[PDB]
Amino acid sequence: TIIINVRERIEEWKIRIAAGFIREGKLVAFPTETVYGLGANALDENAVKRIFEAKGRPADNPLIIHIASFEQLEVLAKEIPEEAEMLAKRFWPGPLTLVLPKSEVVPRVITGGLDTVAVRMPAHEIALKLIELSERPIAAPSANISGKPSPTSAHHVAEDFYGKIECIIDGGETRIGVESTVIDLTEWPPVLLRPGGLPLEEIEKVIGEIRIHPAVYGKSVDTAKAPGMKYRHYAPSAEVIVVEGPRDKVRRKIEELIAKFKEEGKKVGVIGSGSYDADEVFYLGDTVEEIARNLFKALRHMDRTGVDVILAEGVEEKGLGLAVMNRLRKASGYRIIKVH
Ligand SMILES: C[C@@H](O)[C@H](N)C(=O)O
Repeated sequence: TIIINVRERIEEWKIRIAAGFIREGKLVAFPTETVYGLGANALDENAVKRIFEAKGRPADNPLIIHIASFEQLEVLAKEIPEEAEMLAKRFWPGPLTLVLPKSEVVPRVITGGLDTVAVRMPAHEIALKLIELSERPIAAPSANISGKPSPTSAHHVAEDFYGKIECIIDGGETRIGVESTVIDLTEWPPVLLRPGGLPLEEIEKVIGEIRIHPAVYGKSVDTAKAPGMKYRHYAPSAEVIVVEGPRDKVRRKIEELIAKFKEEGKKVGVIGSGSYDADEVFYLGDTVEEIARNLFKALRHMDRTGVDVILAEGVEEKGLGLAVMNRLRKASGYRIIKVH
């Protein structure tokens, strides 16, 4: 593995090293505005397949293709809806992923064997410069072991993958903290498949109101058009209990369980903004924007220690809040103590 520190400023030749790797059919981890992605050349079955391997990822769970130019979209998808052009021209480059019907050049191995392809234009200097220089599209899911928390720093990528992959570009920590929003434009009205860095409300202002796939709220799915729907994800080794309801009643409830779970002789931490006494306590932030930014730091911080159980305070499902609650809820496999 080669780690390229590009935190301070970007230096062309550094990124060129990695571009070579991408071309050589090797794996390269890169920063994005959302999470680090584990990238391969998208036009190379072999390269791509290396990704599912490294991750332990079912060939079933599709990948997202990252582009840097609007013209490469027409290359990867056919019969592009009008809405897609409107969302792309308003929100790309940005934390938005569009599901479209697949052009023929895109390998079935990327899409998990569907005529539907997921595409994004990452809003990050490096992610874009990498794509340009490597003169190829990059298929790139979250750069973690399948099932575990998402990476939001090179440290996180490295503790999962140092040794086992050729390259990690270190860009510092990712600005937003959670994955891109996936919108399905292969149906009318469109469907939100994964809540993300781009709030629903913003998208609904542009194109019409959209529907929400029940996957978002924990319906198991036989077949997945996008990542983060089928299989477990975002989950530490530990157990996670998410508690939601009004401020005090949630805090109160958290306190009962700390003590309850301490009596059973279990080590316990909490994620939230409420100030309890336990082995571990990670403060997520005052604002949702801040919470989204720290969510995986926290989940990984807890996992590295030896807490056997984690208690997460819920948050409002508006804005980035829809994503955090989605992630937490899917981390615990839907253990949600609802308080009234
Ligand atoms: C790697 C990053 O782009 C991730 N796949 C996302 O959609 O947010």
